[PDB]
Amino acid sequence: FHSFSFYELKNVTNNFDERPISVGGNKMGEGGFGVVYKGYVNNTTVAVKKLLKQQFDQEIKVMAKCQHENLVELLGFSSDGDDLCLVYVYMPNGSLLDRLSCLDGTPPLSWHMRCKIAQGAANGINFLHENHHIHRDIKSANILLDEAFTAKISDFGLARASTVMTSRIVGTTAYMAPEALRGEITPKSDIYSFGVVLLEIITGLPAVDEHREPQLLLDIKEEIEDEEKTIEDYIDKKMNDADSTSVEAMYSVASQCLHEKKNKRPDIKKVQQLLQEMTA
Repeated sequence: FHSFSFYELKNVTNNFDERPISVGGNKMGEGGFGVVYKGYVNNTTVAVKKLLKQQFDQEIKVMAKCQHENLVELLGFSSDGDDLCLVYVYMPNGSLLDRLSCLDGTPPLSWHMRCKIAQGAANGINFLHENHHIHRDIKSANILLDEAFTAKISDFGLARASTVMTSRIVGTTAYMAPEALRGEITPKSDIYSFGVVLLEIITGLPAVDEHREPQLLLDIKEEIEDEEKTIEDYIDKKMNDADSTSVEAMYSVASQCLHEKKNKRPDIKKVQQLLQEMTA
């Protein structure tokens, strides 16, 4: 890794220019954790995530021995200055969540591209588990896309090494498995979360929408099993290259990932296979 000076990162981001890139600024994203500014360091654009001290330490401890094509890469950090910073490789295309909703006018993702993104994300989760790590916050917004739209799992601040139980329940409600919501800590929960992500990919719909029926995306699975609604009713209409065969196949994996009984769910390796056999 590599340490950085605070100002160093301040000057690189045009002095923490919180104005969006489309208007001429250096601001890429916000919410929670903090703002992520586009930096220019030696022609090497980076992602300056400015900020809790335990999570700043975890991300760096995890990024330490988990290097893979489908995981964001940690370049450096800044421990000096006021707010703590983290430097990752720059992810041009943002999050899968923002691309599924065509934020700022970006073109809808083709079905073909979505299949590769699902594959890439699964290979990422797989790597994390083979290394006995549990993400705990697998979701659409935590899947970033690079120039070639390669999926990269991000945000390891809540990540854990490894079934145990915790008193401090964390994650995102709309993506959380039953046992996870009760405080259980297990890789089986990442699979469930990924299942919700596969539904986002298929339908282009956000995990939760108050003005909607159902309000939680995960429940459309019951509407489909109760044959009161079909998968075709939910397929994202902002595509024209999605063959019914592989769409149903991805839905099959998604349905399996969303099984209420954590022991009834397939493991990541199985998820990898099915997704692979889906495009084969």
